[PDB]
Amino acid sequence: DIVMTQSPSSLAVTAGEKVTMRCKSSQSLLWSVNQNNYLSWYQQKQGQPPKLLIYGASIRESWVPDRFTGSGSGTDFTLTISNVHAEDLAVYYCQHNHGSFLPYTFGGGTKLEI
Amino acid sequence: LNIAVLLGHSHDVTERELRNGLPLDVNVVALLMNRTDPKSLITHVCDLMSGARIHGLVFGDDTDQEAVAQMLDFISSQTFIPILGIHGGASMIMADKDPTSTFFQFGASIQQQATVMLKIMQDYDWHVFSLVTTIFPGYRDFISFIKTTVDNSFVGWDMQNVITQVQLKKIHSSVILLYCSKDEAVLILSEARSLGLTGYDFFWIVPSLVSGNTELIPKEFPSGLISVSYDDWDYSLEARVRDGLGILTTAASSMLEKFSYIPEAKASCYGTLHQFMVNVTWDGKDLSFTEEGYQVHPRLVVIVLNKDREWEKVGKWENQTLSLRHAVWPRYKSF
Amino acid sequence: GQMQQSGAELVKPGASVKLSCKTSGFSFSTSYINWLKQKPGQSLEWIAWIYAGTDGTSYNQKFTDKAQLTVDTSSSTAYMQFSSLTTDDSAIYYCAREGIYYGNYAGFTYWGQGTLVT
Amino acid sequence: IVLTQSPASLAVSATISCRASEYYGTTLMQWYQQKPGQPPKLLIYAASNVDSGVPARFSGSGSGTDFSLNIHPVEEDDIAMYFCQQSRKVPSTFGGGTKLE
Amino acid sequence: VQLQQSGAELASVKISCKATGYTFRSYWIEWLKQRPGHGLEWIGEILPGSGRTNYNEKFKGKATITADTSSNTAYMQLSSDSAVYYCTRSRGTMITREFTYWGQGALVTV
Amino acid sequence: KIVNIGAVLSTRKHEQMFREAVNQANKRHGSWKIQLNATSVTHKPNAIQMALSVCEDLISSQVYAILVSHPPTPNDHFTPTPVSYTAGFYRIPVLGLTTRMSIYSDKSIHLSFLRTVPPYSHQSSVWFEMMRVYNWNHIILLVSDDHEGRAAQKRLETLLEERESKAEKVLQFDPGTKNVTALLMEARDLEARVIILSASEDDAATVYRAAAMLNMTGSGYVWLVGEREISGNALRYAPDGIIGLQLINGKNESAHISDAVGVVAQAVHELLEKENITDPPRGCVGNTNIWKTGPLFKRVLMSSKYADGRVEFNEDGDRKFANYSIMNLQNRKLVQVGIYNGTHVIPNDRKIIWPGGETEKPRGYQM
Ligand SMILES: *[C@@H]1O[C@H](CO)[C@@H](O[C@@H]2O[C@H](CO)[C@@H](O)[C@H](O)[C@H]2NC(C)=O)[C@H](O)[C@H]1NC(C)=O
Ligand SMILES: *[C@@H]1O[C@H](CO)[C@@H](O)[C@H](O)[C@H]1NC(C)=O
Ligand SMILES: *[C@@H]1O[C@H](CO)[C@@H](O)[C@H](O)[C@H]1NC(C)=O
Ligand SMILES: *[C@@H]1O[C@H](CO)[C@@H](O)[C@H](O)[C@H]1NC(C)=O
Ligand SMILES: *[C@@H]1O[C@H](CO)[C@@H](O)[C@H](O)[C@H]1NC(C)=O
Ligand SMILES: *[C@@H]1O[C@H](CO)[C@@H](O)[C@H](O)[C@H]1NC(C)=O
Ligand SMILES: *[C@@H]1O[C@H](CO)[C@@H](O)[C@H](O)[C@H]1NC(C)=O
Ligand SMILES: *[C@@H]1O[C@H](CO)[C@@H](O)[C@H](O)[C@H]1NC(C)=O
Ligand SMILES: *[C@@H]1O[C@H](CO)[C@@H](O)[C@H](O)[C@H]1NC(C)=O
Ligand SMILES: *[C@@H]1O[C@H](CO)[C@@H](O)[C@H](O)[C@H]1NC(C)=O
Repeated sequence: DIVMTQSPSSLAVTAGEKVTMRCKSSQSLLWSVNQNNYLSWYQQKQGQPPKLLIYGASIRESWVPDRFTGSGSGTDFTLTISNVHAEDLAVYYCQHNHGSFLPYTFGGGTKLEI
Repeated sequence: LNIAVLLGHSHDVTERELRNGLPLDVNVVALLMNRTDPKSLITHVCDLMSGARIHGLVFGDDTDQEAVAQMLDFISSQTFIPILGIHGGASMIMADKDPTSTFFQFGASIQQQATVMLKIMQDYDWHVFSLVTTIFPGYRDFISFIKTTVDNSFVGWDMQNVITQVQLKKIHSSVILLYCSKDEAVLILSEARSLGLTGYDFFWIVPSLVSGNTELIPKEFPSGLISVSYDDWDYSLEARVRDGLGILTTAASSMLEKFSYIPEAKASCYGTLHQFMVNVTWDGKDLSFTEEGYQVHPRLVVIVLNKDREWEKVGKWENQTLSLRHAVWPRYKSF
Repeated sequence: GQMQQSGAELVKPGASVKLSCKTSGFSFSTSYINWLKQKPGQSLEWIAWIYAGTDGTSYNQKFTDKAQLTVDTSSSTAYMQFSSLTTDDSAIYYCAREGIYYGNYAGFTYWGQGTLVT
Repeated sequence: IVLTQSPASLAVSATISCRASEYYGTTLMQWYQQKPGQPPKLLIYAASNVDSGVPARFSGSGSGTDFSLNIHPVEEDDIAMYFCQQSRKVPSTFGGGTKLE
Repeated sequence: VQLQQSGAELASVKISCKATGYTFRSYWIEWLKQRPGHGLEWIGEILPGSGRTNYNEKFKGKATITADTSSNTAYMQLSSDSAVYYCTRSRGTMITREFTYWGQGALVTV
Repeated sequence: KIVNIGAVLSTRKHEQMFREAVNQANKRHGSWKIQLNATSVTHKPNAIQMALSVCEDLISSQVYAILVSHPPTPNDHFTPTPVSYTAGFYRIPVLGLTTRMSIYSDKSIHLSFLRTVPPYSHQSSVWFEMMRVYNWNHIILLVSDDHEGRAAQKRLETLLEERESKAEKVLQFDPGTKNVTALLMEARDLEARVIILSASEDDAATVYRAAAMLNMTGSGYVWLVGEREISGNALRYAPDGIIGLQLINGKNESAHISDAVGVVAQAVHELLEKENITDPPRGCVGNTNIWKTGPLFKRVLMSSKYADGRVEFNEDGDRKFANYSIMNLQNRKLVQVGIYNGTHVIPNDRKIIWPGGETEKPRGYQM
């Protein structure tokens, strides 16, 4: 079981200014057999639709805007946003997809506000 | 034990004749049945089962149906009691039983039928033959056994071919092995009979499948046919009913000494001896069975269709070698 | 594609409930049926998954003998039963199916909603 | 199968009846003699065959669902209760009892 | 062939039935209730050789019958009824299914 | 002026859909005075009853065909065996719907049984086709030594006879075995490097665990398994890199019932056109005869040909021209890598991963 926490846990900052989110895992999740890491961000604000925001820490989803960006490798990961908008106010999670860790795990969560 | 001598048949077999520190000894239950429907079979079976837990079950059949054996096997599996087929379709041989089933049959099996056939062809040195078969079930296994037995003898067989105008044209052998059904036998044979493969030296050989019910020879069966079928002439029911108790009285006694416990049924239709009969012999007569339940010394016979248009025995199989009554083949003209 | 779940239901202590998760809009027979949890004030908890084609089942260590699973291809309706339910079991339940992207499992993509319990 | 016999009490100085509510030519009925404070003793089996080691004064007959028992000559021995038992179906059942005096 | 049983009783109880006249692994053993005021009843049978057991629907779930192949004893347990009890054995010729050998009798009361 | 079509089913929804399909089938098939009246019953344990009640009801109704769907779920041992004898006594055609046991093809006992799904011997045929693809000549086959195992072995041997090749070894183990260590050691010691297994889920899990303990499933090996071997906890014990196969719409049952009803209706309509037609007997009791045109209608049914894909039967009385999916285990997650065409094995864009690493083809010899 890989239990990871995201620091910090909350922030009340002015909208339109870049923020940094990081989720640090125990073991390295890299897998050189397929040369792909098991990273995925999620979001849920209204209607409880937990949807995979960014997966693989390097490729965005089709409908995710350009400003969103994910990064990280091994155990350290970085979630960087160019500009903060009120539409992004939600609770996030980090979850792995490696088949080694039975069962899966979910991120600590960050109830951001302004 | 509590042996139920069941008789499902229309033939006149009386029950008074059947009447005429041991745990079970011998007990006889006599029932004569005419109908052979699933409902009648199941009702009679359950009525017998509820009646004081009868042990032995011996059945005889007068019809010539194939599902009687299937129903008997199903009942034997669901009640856990051995069943012996003695006459008719009950004594007919089925292909593949089930491991849980305890149905033990009579009569020779199809492979054992080929061996006695090839023992006759060698005895008359017809060392050249051909194989003709159809899509009727049982041809695939008959083909495989035919080739194997040829390669392992001192005769040196000279098998020609195995078999639609081209198929009949390339036939040039003297002895022909045939495998088809009666409704198709009169059809394939009639086609060849008009073509010129019947007469003085052209010998057809068919198993008990092609020539079944006696006294039902169609208008077109060339007199001089050779086939093998179970002996029902001199081995009457008395030699076929006392044999049912001979196996069970020995198996039960042999089971009791090895295991101080006698098997029994469920005594209810609603909700051992499986491998103890391989080695058994009563009064010299080897009544032992095989791994598939078939007999070991089947009483096969060889028949010929003389001019008077009737089947008559020509040779007898005993021990492991046939004893033909002619040893030099006479001449039969057909049509 | 969309999924439908059962309505709200409250159970007395010691009772058992069998929920369902309707499926439509994708290839059902070659998928996994995962089950989740969300108790307010606490993180989620993966429970089990079921392979549709061959009824391949897996259990979590905590819930090894606390539940059971079943499926039915004809109606495309999932089945799940809870055993020895109590007050501590009061939490929302979800049915989700993982998806394959670029020829590799990318996480959870099909989601349900609702199905409260107490 | 439910059995019923009369009379419940008999006064003699005799016969018994037991009516039922056969197995391929065989009748299934047995009569038991039970002195007070003693286990039952089988007396007649198959409704027609007596048991070895018993006095010949006892004889019985019956068929179908109506069977009867009679005794002659009368002696001190037949002073207990009696019943009839069926075995055509499981479980078996017995009679209602019949004294004598 | 002779039979012996336990003593009187006075919850749950157990009654023994020991065989000392034959091969105990061959014949069934049946239990009978003979509560005064009527003829008798029938409970169940047990075969020591294989252990197959059948019970009566009326007494189902209340009487448990067990046997020990070593000491040749029969145990019948009633759980959670004051009647005289008998354990018996058939002659063995079968079909008739009659009762010939009788025990002594154990008187239970509540 | 109506033809009775018996049926056996469990779900009320199943029977409602069956009745709806039968009713809808009488829309565009002429304006004559002939129709069809359905008759369906429920299941029953204690197969003596399951046979007697079905016989009585369907014979008294005098139905033309007796359909059989999947057996009851709680009793996996339940099978259409007690039905195929009762409906085979009178040569009344039976149409199995879901059962895939290969014992049914032996038509010396099960006289009048058909279906519309290919049994497991076609998986052996697909295995032979696969072995004809990647240039492999030696394969080790492990079978359950049961009837299905013998059937699969015979089919594979017949397939290999045409190719003139040979099987290096054919392992044989009893079902529900405990100690297969000797057999696994014998297989490992040989130079053949292709292993094929076919047994129950429990046996598959046991042999997977034994192979994992013996450390035989590393790099350079070849694995091929069927359908039942990757079901249940056998999947949980399965080793990486394995290759398995499964049907398409195995138990969807909707198109199954629709197609079976359509085929029965078309066969009946084509049969009633010609003369020499009889009716099922009142074989409840006392009817020792058989159906006059039993084999005739059986041949008529077996000679069916359809475009609505194609539904054509062979001499085996089964269904052919079926599709398949090719699955390769990866991260303990089954992934579809290609689809098996009617006869071709054209793959997809997915890249396969063999036991160990990389996609390089492992050989079959120990040179
Ligand atoms: C097979 O596929 C699925 C279930 O495996 C079902 O698809 C339905 O098809 C019917 C028409 O037959 C549609 O009306 C339904 O809307 C479909 N439902 C879904 C969820 O796809 C159905 O059981 C089968 N479909 C067929 C017969 O093609
Ligand atoms: C035999 O025929 C008689 C007279 O019809 C009748 O009992 C019944 O039809 C048949 N009985 C059996 C046992 O088949
Ligand atoms: C078969 O049984 C007889 C019975 O005594 C015995 O003598 C003989 O050795 C047995 N043979 C085999 C092969 O079991
Ligand atoms: C005939 O069979 C018996 C046993 O069945 C055997 O002892 C005898 O040797 C056989 N006859 C010949 C000539 O081998
Ligand atoms: C039609 O089938 C139904 C089955 O529900 C049956 O009750 C009815 O008797 C049948 N009628 C005819 C004329 O076959
Ligand atoms: C299987 O048999 C061999 C033979 O001795 C033994 O060494 C091995 O321990 C057995 N397997 C198990 C699991 O005990
Ligand atoms: C286990 O696998 C390793 C592979 O490196 C092998 O060297 C070793 O011999 C295996 N052990 C056994 C007991 O087979
Ligand atoms: C019906 O049978 C007769 C007699 O064999 C035959 O002449 C006729 O052609 C048959 N009819 C059909 C439609 O086959
Ligand atoms: C499935 O089979 C049908 C015919 O049975 C065929 O038309 C169709 O192309 C197949 N689909 C595949 C191979 O994906
Ligand atoms: C798929 O199979 C069909 C017939 O089975 C054939 O006509 C077709 O060409 C095959 N597909 C390819 C791509 O060859």
